[PDB]
Amino acid sequence: ICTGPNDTSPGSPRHTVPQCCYGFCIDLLIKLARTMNFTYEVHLVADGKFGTQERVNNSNKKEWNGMMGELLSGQADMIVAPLTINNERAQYIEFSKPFKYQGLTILVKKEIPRSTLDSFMQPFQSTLWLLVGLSVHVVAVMLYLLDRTLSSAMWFSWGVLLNSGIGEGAPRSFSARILGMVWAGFAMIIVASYTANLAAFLVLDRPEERITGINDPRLRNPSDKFIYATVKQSSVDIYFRRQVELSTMYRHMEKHNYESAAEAIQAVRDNKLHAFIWDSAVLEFEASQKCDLVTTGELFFRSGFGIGMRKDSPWKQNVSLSILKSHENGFMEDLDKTWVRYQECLTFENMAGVFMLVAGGIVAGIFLIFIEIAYKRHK
Amino acid sequence: ICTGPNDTSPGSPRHTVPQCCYGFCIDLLIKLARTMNFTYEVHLVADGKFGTQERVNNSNKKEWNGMMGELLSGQADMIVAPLTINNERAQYIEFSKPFKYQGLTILVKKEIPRSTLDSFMQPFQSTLWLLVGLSVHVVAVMLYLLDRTLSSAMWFSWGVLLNSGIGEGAPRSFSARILGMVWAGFAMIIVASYTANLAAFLVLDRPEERITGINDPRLRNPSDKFIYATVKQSSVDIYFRRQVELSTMYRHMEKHNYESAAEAIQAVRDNKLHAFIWDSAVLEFEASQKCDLVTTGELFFRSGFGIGMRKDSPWKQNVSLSILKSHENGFMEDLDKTWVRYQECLTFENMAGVFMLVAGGIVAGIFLIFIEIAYKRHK
Amino acid sequence: RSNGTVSPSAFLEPFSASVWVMMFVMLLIVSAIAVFVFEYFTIGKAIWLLWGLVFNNSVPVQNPKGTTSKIMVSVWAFFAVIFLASYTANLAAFMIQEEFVDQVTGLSDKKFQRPHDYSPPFRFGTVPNGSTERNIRNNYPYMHQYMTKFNQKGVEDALVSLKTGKLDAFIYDAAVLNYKAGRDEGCKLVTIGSGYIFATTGYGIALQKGSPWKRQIDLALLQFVGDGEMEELETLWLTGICHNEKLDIDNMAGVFYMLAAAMALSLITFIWEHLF
Amino acid sequence: RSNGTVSPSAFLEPFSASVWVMMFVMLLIVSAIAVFVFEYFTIGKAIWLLWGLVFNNSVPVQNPKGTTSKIMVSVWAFFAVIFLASYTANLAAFMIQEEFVDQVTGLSDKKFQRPHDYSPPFRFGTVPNGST
Amino acid sequence: RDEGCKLVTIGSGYIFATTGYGIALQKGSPWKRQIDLALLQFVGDGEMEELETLWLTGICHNEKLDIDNMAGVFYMLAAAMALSLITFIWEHLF
Repeated sequence: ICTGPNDTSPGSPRHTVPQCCYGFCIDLLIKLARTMNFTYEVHLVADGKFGTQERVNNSNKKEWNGMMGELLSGQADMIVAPLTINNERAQYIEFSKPFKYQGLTILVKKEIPRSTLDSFMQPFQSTLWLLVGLSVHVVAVMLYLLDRTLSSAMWFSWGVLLNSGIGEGAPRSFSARILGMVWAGFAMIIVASYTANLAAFLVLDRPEERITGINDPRLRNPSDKFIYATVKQSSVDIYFRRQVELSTMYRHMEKHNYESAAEAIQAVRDNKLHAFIWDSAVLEFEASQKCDLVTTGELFFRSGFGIGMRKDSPWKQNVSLSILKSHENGFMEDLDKTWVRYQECLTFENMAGVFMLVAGGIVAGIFLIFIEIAYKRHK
Repeated sequence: ICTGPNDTSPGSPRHTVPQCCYGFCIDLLIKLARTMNFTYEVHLVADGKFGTQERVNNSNKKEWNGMMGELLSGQADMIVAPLTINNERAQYIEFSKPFKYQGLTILVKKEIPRSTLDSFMQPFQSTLWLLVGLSVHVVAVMLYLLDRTLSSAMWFSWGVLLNSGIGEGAPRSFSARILGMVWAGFAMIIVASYTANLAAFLVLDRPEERITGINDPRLRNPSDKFIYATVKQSSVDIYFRRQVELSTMYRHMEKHNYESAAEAIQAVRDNKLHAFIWDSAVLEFEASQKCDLVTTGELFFRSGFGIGMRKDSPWKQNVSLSILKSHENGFMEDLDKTWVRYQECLTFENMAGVFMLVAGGIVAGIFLIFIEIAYKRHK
Repeated sequence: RSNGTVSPSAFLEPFSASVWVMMFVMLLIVSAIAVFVFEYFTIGKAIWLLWGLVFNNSVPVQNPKGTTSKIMVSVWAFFAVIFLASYTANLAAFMIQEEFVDQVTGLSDKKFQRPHDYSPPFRFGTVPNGSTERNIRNNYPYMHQYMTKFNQKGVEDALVSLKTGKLDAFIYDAAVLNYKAGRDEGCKLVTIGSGYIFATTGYGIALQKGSPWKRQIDLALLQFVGDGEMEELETLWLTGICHNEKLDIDNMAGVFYMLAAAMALSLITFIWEHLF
Repeated sequence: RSNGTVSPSAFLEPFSASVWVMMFVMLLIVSAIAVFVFEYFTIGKAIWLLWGLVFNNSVPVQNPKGTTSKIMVSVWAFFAVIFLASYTANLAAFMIQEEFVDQVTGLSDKKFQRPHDYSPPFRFGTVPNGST
Repeated sequence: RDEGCKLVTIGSGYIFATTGYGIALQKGSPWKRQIDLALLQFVGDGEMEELETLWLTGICHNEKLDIDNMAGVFYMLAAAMALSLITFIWEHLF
């Protein structure tokens, strides 16, 4: 039974309404309490920030804000949460042996796959579609130019390029037959070239240029195309301020950070932001569960997690030994299996954008037959 | 009139027979001599080496050799030749402003053949063709057995599977017609698979990738399959030995270093070598004239050539000024155009490889026709 | 893998699903429309003609004849041409792609839990007096007792034996094995688990019991990790040579089995027709 | 140069330089051989059948007679199909290439060497007070 | 580092007269030898390459149905039609 504030907005009637909480950390805490001997009074943090150094307002000193400030106060005890190991954090308080390993894993919304042969003219030039529509007729006219059955000959010429093989059109002139054979060979070469071009376009169908890593020049160079998000300015801002070369590329993320962990995710999936830098586990699980976004990039700043302590408490050695024993016992892998190891996760447009044309042609065939019958009856 | 030796092979009776020398560097020397009103007595070097320093026999006292040693030991006075600027050299020899700009570069024989065009259906499997033919024969036999015109149906099926369009097949049952349609679909799928394999092999043109510079790990890690070395006495060895990151390559090349550029190129000609690191200009020219090798890879350690002379010499500032003036007003570009950069360099095998086979049919069918002539006589 | 592994994936095509039924019913409707237009015996000939036009134009049929018939034949031929071009492009794209699957992807697998009564007995590559062998002994005893049979001297000898095929499986430290696989000869050896680790625990610098260096060493190591030097150092010292850089006879087995099944169905249909 | 891409294509590359002549002459040789074989409008029928087998089977005729003629026609059709498949593969592989045009190198051109005249008003933009 | 990699230098760096940059100095100052030696050492020990890759490395620098074929095939078809018409005219004349 969690005992934490429910008014998540800054400034409200802060209510200590009891809540329900569970998960990986809770299971680990129960295991630790069974291995050791104590009792717990789990209560949620008041602010929500992980904890970072900051200067006191209307003053010149500095103090620990966020969740760490509670640890440096009466509450303290045995803080267990997705904490991270850093020099500034380890200077004041002392950690334990890590119980996980994670990186940063740049997160970007997955591009919509639309290259599925929905439109025939999309890969090639659309005007080319027209550039061959009438020319064939001219070739047929050229055949008729050797004349000195017109409908039958026209239909035969129109079908030969589509391998109909009616055989109903045969002008007497031998030069006409030679020209027809030449046109058939030209059409065969043209259709072969068109198929090769389509195959090449399919093979080279990779318009995505997602930025990989922090040293990518596209990501290194600041711009206004999209906007980064360092998430609540906690445990990552320390890294960015530590690296002065990154501090050059800090301002863009500095003036555009959010104030939580999931609200920025909602904004990202709402097509408002396309970037993220968080712990590997959170982003990877979110991408696996929500089968809409994927994590692209290479892990960097590989610093493991770790349960927290205060100053130098007697609980440190036994807790660290128990964590190591759990790691070597296979318990941790089994627990990871049951909590975060599984959450849900001929082109269709090729057969969809062409069957409609076939249906329309089948529908219009009866109308064309009726029109031809009416035209014959008129004369 | 050069005055060099002709006993490059050790043990030969050196006699200093006068010889001839008419290079681009000689043209620059002539211009310099004309401008400054002096005279010259050019003579070649005794041993032949760019002056990479070494230690004397069993004595820890460094001494020079080759061109640099000859200049330093009060023997020569000017070293006008390709003498790429370094740091160990420049400690005590006053170089001049460079008259060229070049950097080290790899050299490797280019693979002349890339395709054959006469291959049968071997790349996928010949046994695949055998089993496909067996399956076609079996399905034909079953189709003719379930008819209860076997030869006519067999000829029609062969024409259909070879796109001949004989049209002599007259199935008696609709089940045979459905089986033939299914077999035609299977043949179309097989043709699609064969074309897919052909395209996969075609897109994979030139599987042998090109080694790029020295950063490529496939070259940094040594192996007994690859062998390369530049020359046992030059500035490349000084460059490598000075910086310590790939000493393994240092030992590997020291075990097989050569003596002169011509010998290394000749060794590359008969594939005794596989790679060659040397100055950009020489390799570029060698690729330009006899374009059988290639000049792949990037370029590193950029440092131009120069004209060297002792620390105290009354020609220094004037020589540098003259070189810079010629370089600016464009006399050097004319020399570059004249001397270094002046020269530039599906088939029938896809048809003849089968065309003669067609001739074999002309040498095989006719006799069979005579057998057919007997077949009518026998029956 | 002992040799090159490639999955033809004959049954992985998008057919044999609602799409195949969709195209089948569309073709049936088109055939019915063609028969009706021509009629404005021929039904079977028209069906054969459309089946050929989908497959290959080498099937002569004279069921349809007309101007509207010619128009619909041209439309059907264009649709078939587009479909076959798209299918060829898709097959080429799939051939460009690759599908490699893991071997076991688990330490506590069925094979490495009781390998006596499953195929020829497997191998448990390791070396005694280490840290992985102690964990194997402590967790479950039977696997360790079987592993006592197979044991080399070091690591390079074990890798040579694996390449020669003397042994089957190797279990050892993750970092060393990753380095060996990254810089192998010809990149012919790859771990069963693609980035899979079982008992993740980092290395360490063992101080003495209560030495007055632990705080300074820990702070300095954390500072080194944070400031980024570790990334460049790992790139310099721990990087693979290739690592990141990356009509078959067997492929036709499934389609040939499907053809045989269709042949049996056709024979049964012919027998039933002869009976009636 | 962003105003006009001018991407090179296969048309710019030479076509039918000398290989096409060889293709035509061996096609004619094979056609003559087939005609002679069938001998022991027939010539026109054989020519039409050969041209169709080369291009597409939409040109049927009763040119080949006998088992040997049918076998020869089937072999020629298979050879033409293989040639077409190879041509399609080569055309697909060609698309991965796109060259560029440099032409003028340095100032050695009449556009730069000749200040006046020409026809379009050119420009020689260069900021003053420098080495250039 | 252009916007969209639009503008391009004509030729593959056809430098008219390569000279090179360089630090300046006073006439015969005692700093010449040490500065030259240090600069040569820096050039040799692969540091200038890192500086160049870090500072002035661009983006496009890494990067690098045709109507012409349709026009050519149309020209060929027109030539074939003209040849056929010429043959028909010659047949009619004879």
